[PDB]
Amino acid sequence: QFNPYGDNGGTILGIAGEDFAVLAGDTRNITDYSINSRYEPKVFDCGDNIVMSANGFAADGDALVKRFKNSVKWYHFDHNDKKLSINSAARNIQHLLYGKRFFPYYVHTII
Amino acid sequence: GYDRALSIFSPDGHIFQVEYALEAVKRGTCAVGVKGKNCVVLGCERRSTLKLQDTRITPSKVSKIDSHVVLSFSGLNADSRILIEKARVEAQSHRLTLEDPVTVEYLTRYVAGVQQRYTQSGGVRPFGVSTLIAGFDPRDDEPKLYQTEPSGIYSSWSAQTIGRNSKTVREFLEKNYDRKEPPATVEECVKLTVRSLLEVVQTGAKNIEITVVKPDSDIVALSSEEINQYVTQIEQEKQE
Amino acid sequence: MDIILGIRVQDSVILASSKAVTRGISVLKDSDDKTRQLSPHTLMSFAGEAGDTVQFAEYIQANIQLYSIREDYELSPQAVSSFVRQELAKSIRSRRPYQVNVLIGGYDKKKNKPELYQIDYLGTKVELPYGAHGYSGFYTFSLLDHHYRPDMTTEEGLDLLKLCVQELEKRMPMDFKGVIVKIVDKDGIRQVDDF
Amino acid sequence: TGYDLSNSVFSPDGRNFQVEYAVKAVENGTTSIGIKCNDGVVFAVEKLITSKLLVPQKNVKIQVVDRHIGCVYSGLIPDGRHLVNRGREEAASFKKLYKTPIPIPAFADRLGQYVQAHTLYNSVRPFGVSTIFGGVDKNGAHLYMLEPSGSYWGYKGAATGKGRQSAKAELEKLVDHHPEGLSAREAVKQAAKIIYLAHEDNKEKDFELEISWCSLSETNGLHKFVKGDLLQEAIDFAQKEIN
Amino acid sequence: MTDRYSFSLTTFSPSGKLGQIDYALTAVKQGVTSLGIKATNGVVIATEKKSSSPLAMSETLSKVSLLTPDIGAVYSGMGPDYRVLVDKSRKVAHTSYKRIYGEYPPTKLLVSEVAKIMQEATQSGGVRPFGVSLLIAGHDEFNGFSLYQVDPSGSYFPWKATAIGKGSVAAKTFLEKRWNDELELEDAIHIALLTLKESVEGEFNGDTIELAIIGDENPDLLGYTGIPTDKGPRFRKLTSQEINDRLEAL
Amino acid sequence: GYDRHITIFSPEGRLYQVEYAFKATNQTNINSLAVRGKDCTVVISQKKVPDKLLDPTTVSYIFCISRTIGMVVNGPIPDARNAALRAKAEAAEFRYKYGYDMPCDVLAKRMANLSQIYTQRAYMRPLGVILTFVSVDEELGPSIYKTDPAGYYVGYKATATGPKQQEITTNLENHFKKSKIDHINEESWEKVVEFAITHMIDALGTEFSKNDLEVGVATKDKFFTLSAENIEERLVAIAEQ
Amino acid sequence: NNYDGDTVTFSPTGRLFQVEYALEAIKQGSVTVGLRSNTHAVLVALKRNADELSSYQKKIIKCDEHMGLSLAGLAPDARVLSNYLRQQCNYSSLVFNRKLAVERAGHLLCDKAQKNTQSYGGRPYGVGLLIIGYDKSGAHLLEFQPSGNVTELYGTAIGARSQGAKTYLERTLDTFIKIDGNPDELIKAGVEAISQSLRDESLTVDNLSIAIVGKDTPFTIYDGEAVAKYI
Amino acid sequence: DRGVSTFSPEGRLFQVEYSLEAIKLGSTAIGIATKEGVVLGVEKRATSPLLESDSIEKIVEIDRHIGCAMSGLTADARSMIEHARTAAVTHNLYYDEDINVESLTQSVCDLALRFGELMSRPFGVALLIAGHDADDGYQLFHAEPSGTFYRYNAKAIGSGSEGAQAELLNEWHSSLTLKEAELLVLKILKQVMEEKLDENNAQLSCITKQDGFKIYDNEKTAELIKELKEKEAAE
Amino acid sequence: GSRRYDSRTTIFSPEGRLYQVEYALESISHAGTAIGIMASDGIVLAAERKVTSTLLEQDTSTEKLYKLNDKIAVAVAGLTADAEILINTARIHAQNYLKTYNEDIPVEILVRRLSDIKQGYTQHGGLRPFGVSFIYAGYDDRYGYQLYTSNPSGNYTGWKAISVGANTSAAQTLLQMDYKDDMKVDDAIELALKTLSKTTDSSALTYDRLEFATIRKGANDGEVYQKIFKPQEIKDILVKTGIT
Ligand SMILES: [Mg+2]
Repeated sequence: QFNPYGDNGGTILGIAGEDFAVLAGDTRNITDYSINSRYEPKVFDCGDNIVMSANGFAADGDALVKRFKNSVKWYHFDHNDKKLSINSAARNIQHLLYGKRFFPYYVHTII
Repeated sequence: GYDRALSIFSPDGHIFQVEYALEAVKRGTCAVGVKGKNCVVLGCERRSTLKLQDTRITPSKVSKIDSHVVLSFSGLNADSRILIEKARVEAQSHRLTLEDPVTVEYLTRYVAGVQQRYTQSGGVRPFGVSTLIAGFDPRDDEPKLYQTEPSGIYSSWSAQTIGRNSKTVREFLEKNYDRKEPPATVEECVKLTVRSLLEVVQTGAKNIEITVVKPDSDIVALSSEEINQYVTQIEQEKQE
Repeated sequence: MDIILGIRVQDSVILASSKAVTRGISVLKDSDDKTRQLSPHTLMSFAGEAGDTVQFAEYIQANIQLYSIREDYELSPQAVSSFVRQELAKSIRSRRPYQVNVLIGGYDKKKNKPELYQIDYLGTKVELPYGAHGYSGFYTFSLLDHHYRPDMTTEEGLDLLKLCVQELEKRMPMDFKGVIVKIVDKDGIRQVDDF
Repeated sequence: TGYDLSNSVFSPDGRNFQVEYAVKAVENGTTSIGIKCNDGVVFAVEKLITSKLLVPQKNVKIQVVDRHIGCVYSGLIPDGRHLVNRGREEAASFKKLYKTPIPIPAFADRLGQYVQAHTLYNSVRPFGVSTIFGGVDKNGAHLYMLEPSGSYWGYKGAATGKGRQSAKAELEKLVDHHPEGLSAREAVKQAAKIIYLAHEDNKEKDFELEISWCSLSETNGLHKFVKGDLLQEAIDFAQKEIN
Repeated sequence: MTDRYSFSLTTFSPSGKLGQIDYALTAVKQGVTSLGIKATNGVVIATEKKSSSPLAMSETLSKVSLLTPDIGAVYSGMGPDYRVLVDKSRKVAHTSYKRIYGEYPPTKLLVSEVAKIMQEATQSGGVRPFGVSLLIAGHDEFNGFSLYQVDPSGSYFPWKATAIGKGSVAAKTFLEKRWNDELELEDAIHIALLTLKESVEGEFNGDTIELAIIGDENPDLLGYTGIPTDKGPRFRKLTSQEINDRLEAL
Repeated sequence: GYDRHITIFSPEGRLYQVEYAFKATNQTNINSLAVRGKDCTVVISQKKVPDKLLDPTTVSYIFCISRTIGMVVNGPIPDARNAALRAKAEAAEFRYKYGYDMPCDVLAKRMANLSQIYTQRAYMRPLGVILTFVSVDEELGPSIYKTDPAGYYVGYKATATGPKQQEITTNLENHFKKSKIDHINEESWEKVVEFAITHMIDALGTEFSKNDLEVGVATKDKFFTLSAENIEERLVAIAEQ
Repeated sequence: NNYDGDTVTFSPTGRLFQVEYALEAIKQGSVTVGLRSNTHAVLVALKRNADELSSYQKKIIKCDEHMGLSLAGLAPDARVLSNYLRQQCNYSSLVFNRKLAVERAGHLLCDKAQKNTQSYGGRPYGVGLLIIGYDKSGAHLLEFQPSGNVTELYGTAIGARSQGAKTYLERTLDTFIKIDGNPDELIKAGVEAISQSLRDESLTVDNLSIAIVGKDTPFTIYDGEAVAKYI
Repeated sequence: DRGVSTFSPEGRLFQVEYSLEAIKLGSTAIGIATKEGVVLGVEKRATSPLLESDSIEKIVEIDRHIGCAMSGLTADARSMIEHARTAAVTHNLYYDEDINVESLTQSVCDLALRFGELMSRPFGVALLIAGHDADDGYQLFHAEPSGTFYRYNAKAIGSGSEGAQAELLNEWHSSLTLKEAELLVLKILKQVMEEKLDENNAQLSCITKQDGFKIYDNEKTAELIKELKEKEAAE
Repeated sequence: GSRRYDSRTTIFSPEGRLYQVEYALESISHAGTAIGIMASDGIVLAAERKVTSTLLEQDTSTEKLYKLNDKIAVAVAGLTADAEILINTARIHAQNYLKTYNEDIPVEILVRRLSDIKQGYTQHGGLRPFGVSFIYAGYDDRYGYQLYTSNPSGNYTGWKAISVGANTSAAQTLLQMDYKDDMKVDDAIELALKTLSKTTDSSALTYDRLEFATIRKGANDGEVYQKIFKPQEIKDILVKTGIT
C-alpha cells in the first residue's frame, strides 16, 4: 500500500525578543537512518519582514512555504502593495492548512 | 439552456419588460391594505364577470404565508402562486435555522429579492405581480404593512392599494387616513377599508373580500353577511 | 437516546420519553424533551444516534408545518406516518443514513380516533395499541399484554404507564432520569407536569 | 436575401457567403508562399514594415508544429495562431497514441476538418486565413495549402495573400523549367526572389523577408529558420534579379 | 458550437395557428397516397412504390415497415423523417414496454409513444415538426385488430378505414361506399387494391405496389418450433406474385 | 423570410436549405458513374486538375472507407472529407461492437439518418454532398447505395451523379432495357471498368486520357483504386476494338 | 451596417466591425507612451480625471517583478487581461522556476483575445496595452490590440493624439536606443515624447504616471511628487 | 435584435450607456470627504404621503468602517450590497483585519461587466462608497455599472447631480470640518430637491475613525436643518 | 448567431399581456366545446368531438374525456397531443401523492400542480406554451364534488358550472340561466346536453359526435364511481332527454 507521507527529521526554534525575533533550524535532511543532505535550507525569508519554516514532511513543507510566498505576492497585487502584517500572515496560514483538513500538510509550522 | 436576455435597458434608460409587468398589475383586480392601531386589514376586489363560480374551492385572494403573516396581490394569478410557494418555504426555513418566525419586513425583503432576480437573469421574464404583505412580528403588537412590485423595490405603508383603479382608492385613503390617529379599533379599520373599495367596486355583494389580522397569529376572514352589514351602514350614513 | 414508550387508549394517545442525555462518561442533562409537535393533533417522540435524532425530527416538523400552511389543513396521523416512513426508507440506502427511531401519536379528528404508529430507522411501520423502541419493550410489553384494554380511560392509561416505568427503573442498568409524559387527544397536546 | 448575414446558411446558389467573405480578409493580407523541392519544402513570407519603430527580425510569422512541420498564413494573424495551436494539439495527441510523428497528409486533414467545422454552425465565424504548410515524413516531402472553407490540396508550389497572382506565375515557370526537380538551396534562393517580385502589390511600404525550410539532406527533416549568411545570400540573389 | 437554439421554432400566430404544424401537413398532402382498411379477421395497409429512377432498386426502399411482430406502419410525406421514426418506434417498443413487461406493446400504446415523439418535435427547442402522417395497423390479445392515424402535431385517431396523402379526399369517399362491419380480410385487400388504382398514374402491379397485412399468426415465419404459446408474427408483407394473383381477380 | 435560412418548413411544406444543399453538390463540375458486375462493383469519376501548381496525386473524390467499402462523393471537398471521416469512424465502431464488417447498405442508412437529423435540427446545416457507397457484400453481393442531403437513400442496379447525370442515367437505362438483367454479365472486373468508361464516353461525348479519370473497384473482401497506368491499360483495350 | 450586430459576422469585404468598434474605444482613451533602450524599458502615461474633485484614473499595472503594462480604453478589460498575465507569469515561476519571456506573454494575450472574436455571445476586449519587461534576452516593448495583433517595438504610443508621440520616437530612434545605463535620460525622452501629444493641458504632478524596468531594476511605478523631478 | 455585449461605432457598450440614463432618473445622493470624516446624504423621494418614509433605505452599512449610498434602480443594489458585505467580512476572516476601502470598491466593480448571453443586463444603479482605513485615511468612491470607479473629494449622483457637482466645485476645500460638511450636503440637497427638505424626506450619515458608520436620527438631522436655515438668514 | 431566429415566447406586450398565452387561447376557442356541471349528488362532463367521419372507430376513440385516477377526470379543449403530455404528468403526480401519504390526492392539489407546470412555460425556457384548457371533475372527502378549469396561462378557478372551447360565451349564458344550487345529476345531465345542442356549430347533435361522463356517489354506499359513457349509452340518454 502507498504511503503518501514521510519524515525528513529536522528541528526548528523560534524566539521573540523585545524588538526582534529569531527563527532557527538545523540544515540536516534525512530518511530513516540515512542523510540526504548536510545543508538543505529549512527556514525561509518570505518577504514583508516575515520568516517561515514548515518542519516535518519536507514535500508538504516546501509546498506550504511556496503557497504562502505566493499568497504574499497576491496580497500585494490585490491590496495596493500593502505590507502583510505578522498577525494577518498567521490567519492566512491557518486557512492554507485547514483547506487540507482531511488530507493534511504533515508539518509543524512556525513564523 | 435558454439564456436569452429578455429584460434589457432601452436608449432612454428603461427596462420595458419590467414596465410591461407593471401593466399586468394595473389590469389585475384591486387590492387594498389598511393598518389600524392594533390590527391590519386586507381588502380585495372580486370581479363579478364570473358567476356560476364555486367560492368554496376557488383560490382565495389573500394567502397565509405563515400563521402570523399574510400576502395579497394584484396581477397574474399563476405568477403569484410561484411567489407564495417560495415565501412559504422560506418562512419554514427561517423557523428551522433561526428558531424564530420571520419578521414581516424580512419576508417582504425575500419576496422582493426574488422579483428583482427575475429582472436580470437570462431566459426569464419578470413577475407580473405586485404584493401587499401584512402581519405582526413575533412578540410584537405594532402593525406591519409592506408593498412589493415587479422591479423588486419594496417599502412600508400606513395604507396602500394596488391593481386596477388603485389611483382612485389611493386618492380616498390620502384624504381619509390620519397618521396622528389611525383606526383605533377593528370596526373602524374594516369600515375604512370597505369604504375605500366602494369607491371602485360596483355592487357591495360578493365583490368585496375582507381579512383581518391581529397580533399573536389571530387571522380571520369575514363572511358575506358580516361585510354586507358594513356595506349597509356606510350607505345609510351617506344618505344625508 | 434511550427509552420511548407509547400507549393508545379509548380517546387519547400517551407518549412517555426519558429525560437523560448521556455523552459517554457523564450525564450532561436530566430534563431533555425528546419530542416534536408536528401538527396541533400529532406528536412525534424519537430516539437514536446523537445529532441525527433532533435533525430528523425538526426536518419532519418543518415539512408538516409547510404542508399545513400550503393547504390550510391538518394531515391525518396515518398520512403523516406514511410520509415519515418514506423518508426513513429513503434514508436507509443513502450515503449516511438517519439512525433514528420514532413513535407517532396522533388524534384523527375526522374519525374521532386516537392512533399510535411505531417506525424504526429502516422505515418499518406498524400501527399498535402500545409500542416502544430499543430495549424498552423487553421490560414493559408483558405488563401491557396483561393489563391493556381498548376501552381504558386516560387516567387508567397513565397508571399502567407508571407501572411500566417502575419496572424499567427496577431492572434497567442505566439511570434514564425519569420520563416526560404527553397526552394527545381531541383538544390537542398537553404535558403531564407531575410524574 | 439575408443569406450572407449568417454562417452555414446555403444561398439559393448553394454557396456559403460568410466563407467567401473570409477569403476577402485573406486576399487583404501580406504575401506568403511555399515551394516543394527534391527532398523537402521551403516557406517564405512578406512582412510589411509599418514603421521604423518595429524591431527587425523580432515579429516572427512562420510557426513550427511538432519538429518537422512548418506553417505560414496570410490574413488575420490571430486566426492563424489559433489554427496552429489546434494543429499542435492534434500532432501531440497523434504522437502520444501512435508514437510516430504525425504524417503530413494526416496533419493536413486534422487542420482541414477543424476549419470545415467552423462552416457548420452560425455560432462560429469561419477562419480568416489561408494556410500554407508541410514538411518531411516517412514517405518524403509534402506541401499543402488550406482555405477558409476547409478545402485543401497537395501542391508543387503555393501562394496566397495580396500578391498571389504574381507569385503563382513565378511558381508556374519553375515547375515548367524544372521537371526533374529543384534543390533545397535553389528553392530558398527562388523563394526570396518570388517574395521580392510579389512585393510590387505592396510597394508603398518597404518589407522584411522571412524564410524557413525542412529538408532531408540540409536540415535532417527538421523545420529550421533561414538565418545569417544563407539569408543574406538569398536576399542578394533576390535583389540582383529585380534589377 | 453547442446547440444554441434552445427556444421553440413552432409558435402560435395571432390567429391561434401553429404555422410549422400546418406546413408539415402541407408536406404530407404532397406525399404519395397510402391507405388502411380494417376487416373482421385482419387489417391491410398499402401504398405505391413511387420509384425515383428505373435504375433504382425499389425493393431496397421499404415504405411499409414492421414495428413489432403484430404491428406494421406505412406513411405519406417525407421518407427520411419516416425512416428515423420507424427506428425510434422499434426501440421505444422495447425500452418503454418489452424490457418491463416481457411482451410487445398493444397497438394503441405504441401509437401513443410515437405520437409523443412527434408532439415533442413540435414544442422542443431548435427543431421542426416531422413532415409525415403515419398509418399504424396492429393486433393484440385484449383489443383485437386496430388501425390508427398519427399526424405531425402528435394527434392520433382510430379508423375503420382511411387514406392519407395525395388523393386522400377521393380515396376516403371510395372507402366509405365499400366498407362494412362484415368484411373478411380478402375482401379488404380487394377493396384496398381497387382504391389504390385510382391514385396511381403509371404501372400498377406487384413491383410498383407495396402491401402488408395484420392477420393470422404465421408459425412458418417464427424461425423455431417447440414452444406452443409462441405461434408466430401476425404482420406479413405480401410478395410481388401474391399481389399480381389478386390483380387478375380485380 | 427566415424559413429560407434554417431547416424549418416553408408555407409549401418545403425545406429550402436542403434544396440549396443539392445545388452545392454540383459545384465541383464533376460526374461520377457506378455499375455492378457478376463478382464486382465499379465506380468511375472525372478527374480535373485545373492548376499546374497542384500535386495531382492528392486530388481525389474517391475514398476507401473500410477494407470492403468504397465511397465516391459529388460535392465540395471539405464536406466530402467530413463525410469520409465520419463514415470511416462509423464502419470501424460497427465492427468493434457487432463483430462483423459493416454492410454497404447499413452504412448508407446510418449516414442517411445523420443527414436527416441536419434537416430537422436547426443548429446543424446539411452537408452539400451526395455519397455513393460501393462494395461486394457477403450477403447481398455487388452493391450500390447512394445518399443525399435530404437524408434519402436507396439501392441501385447502376447510378450516375453530377451536372450531366441525366445523360449518363438514360444511357445506362437503355443498355439494361436491352440486356434485361440487373448487372454487367462479365467475369473480370477489368472488362467491367472498360464498360463503365465506354458508356461514360458515349453519354458525355468526350474522350479521356489516363489523367482525366479516377476509378474505384470493389471485389470480395477488398475495395481499391486504380493507378494512372492501370487506367491507361484500360483505355488502350477500349481503343483496340 | 448589417454586419456589425455581433463578432461572429464578416462583412462583404472581409471586415469584422465589432472588432473595429472595440479598436475605436482605444482611440478615445488617454495617451500612453512606451520606449526602450538595451538596458531599460519605460512606460509614460497621461492620466485622465473626471473633474477637479475627482482622482486621476490609474493607467499602469504591474504584472510581475520583471513585467508590467499601461492601458488605453476600457479599464475593466485591462484588469481582466492584466490579471491573466499575472497568473501566467506566476504559473511559469511556480511550475518551471522560470521568468515568463515577454514575447511568450504577447503570444498568450493574442490567443486570449482571439477567442472573443470568433465565437457567438461574447465580445472583443475594448482596451489596448503597452507591455514592457526585462527578461533573459534584455529589454522589450510590446503593443497589444484587442483584434489579437501583438507587435514587438523599440517605441510606440496608443490613445488619443498618439500619432504625435509616435512620429517623435520615429525621429529619435537612433538616440534613445543608445541610452544605456542612464534611467533618468530614458524617462526624459519618454516625457518629451508624450509631450508631443498634449493640447491645452500640460503635465502636472498628479497628471503624470511613469514606470520603469531594467537590468537591475524591478518594475516600479512613479506617481505624485516622485515625477515632479521630470516635470 | 442585437447582442447585449455589443459595441457602438463610438466604442461604447450600448447597455452600459443606457443604464447610465436610468441612474440619471434616480434620486439624488451626495458625498463629501473631509479630514474629520466622510458625510453621505440622500433624497428619499416618497411617491405618496401614506408611504412610511423611514422604510426607505438608500444609505446602507457595508462594514463598521465602510458605508454606502445609492441612486437609480435601487432594487439592483441589494445583490451588490450583499456581495460587498460578504467581501468585507470574508477578508476579515482570511486576514484578521479591516479591508481597504479601495479593495472593497474594486470587488464590487468586478461584478459590473459580468453580463451577457452571468446576469442578463448591467446594474441600473450607481453607488457612493465612503469609508476609512489606516493606509489612505478617509475616502469616497463612485462605483458605476461600467466597472469604473473614481475617488472623489466630493461627489453627487442622481437627477440633480450636475447642478450639485458645480456647487461642490465651489464649496469644497481641504480644511472642511465634519459639521461644515453636514450643512453643505443639506444645503445642496435642499437646492436640487423638488419637495421642501425636512428630516423625513432627506437622510444624513457619516463615517469617522472613532465611531464608525452611523445613520443620523431624524431628530439629529432636524437640528442641523434648523442650524442651516439660521446661518443662511445671517447674511 | 441563433438570436436572429428566436420568437421570444415568454415576453410581455406593452399592455402587460403574454402574447403566446393570448394566441393559445385563440387556438382553444376553435376546439370542440366541453361542459362541466356540478350537482349535490355528482358531476357531469359533456363534450363535443370535432367534425367526425363515418369511418372513425368511435368505441375505441378518445379525444375529449380522460381519467386521471379513480376519483378525478378531465375534459380537454385544444391540442390533443399537448393534453396527453400533461395528462400523463398528472397521472404520475396523483400516484406520487398516493405513495407518499397513502391517501388519494385532493382535487385542488392535482389542479394546482398541473397549473404550475403550465405557468413555467410562460415565464422561462423560451418554449411555446401548451395549447390546452382543462375542465377538472373530481371528488375528495374534504370539499366533496369539485369543478375546476385551467388554461395556458396556468391560472385556475373553481366552478358550479363551466364551459371551455368553442362558443363559451353563449354556453355560459345558457348555464347561468338554468342552473340552480339544489340541482341533481339527472337534471345536470339534461342541462349539459341541452346547452351543447343549442351552441353546437353542427346541424344536429348525435351520439357519434359526443363524449360523456358522470362522477356519482351512485356507487353502492360510501364510495364514488366514474362512468365513461359508451356510444350506445350516449344514444340512449339522447333519446331519454328528448334531443333525438
Ligand atoms: Mg439543419
